[PDB]
Amino acid sequence: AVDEEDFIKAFDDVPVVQIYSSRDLEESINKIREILSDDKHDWEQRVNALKKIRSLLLAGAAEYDNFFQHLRLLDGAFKLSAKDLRSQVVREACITLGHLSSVLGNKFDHGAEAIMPTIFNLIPNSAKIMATSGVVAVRLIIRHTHIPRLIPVITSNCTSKSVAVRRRCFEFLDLLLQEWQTHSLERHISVLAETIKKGIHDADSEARIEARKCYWGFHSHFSREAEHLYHTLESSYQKALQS
Repeated sequence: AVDEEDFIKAFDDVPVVQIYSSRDLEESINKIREILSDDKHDWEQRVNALKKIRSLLLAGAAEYDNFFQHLRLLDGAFKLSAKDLRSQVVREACITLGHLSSVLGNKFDHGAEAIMPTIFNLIPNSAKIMATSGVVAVRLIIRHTHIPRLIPVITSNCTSKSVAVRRRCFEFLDLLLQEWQTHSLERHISVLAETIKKGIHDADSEARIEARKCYWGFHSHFSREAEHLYHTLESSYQKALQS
């Protein structure tokens, strides 16, 4: 979260560029694609191509009619970058993904769905910079890209063998319930309830605390369904919620 601020500060820490025409934009992005699409290509060049994506955003690339078509062709490049061996590349990719979500909002639906499992793969890394990059990128996407089909991606990770992943999954879920409006959730009530029920019984104390935060977030959206949930619990879990 000082981790989150850091990313956000990095959004515009990139060269100022001008977009002369839609044809130029198309060419600029295709070039970025070919740079990112070979992991033999130099790392600093790849880092710079990821930043140029951000420059293009700050120069209004989202206003160009075919921008989303060009962006979609970068999916391969994002997975490859986010899987890189060098944290310089990975982190820069996560900052750019966060910036894409921040700028495009719900229009980052496809890109967000395409990349999110790859960034979840970063969460359990014992290397701090790797795990933190993935965590912050997921938080930024949740914050700005309110796409229902992202819900199962997040919730599906909540039974991870990795307790770090479980803890993060419930933090993510708590953020999502706090940030997304009810209508964005209404197609996933059962899934939300089941995940929260499981978390409330987590063997891990930190996860349980986060899960209890999710319970109350869910309750505010869906009283009836949350109360039902509450009454299926043994009484000691009930008390932990009430308290």
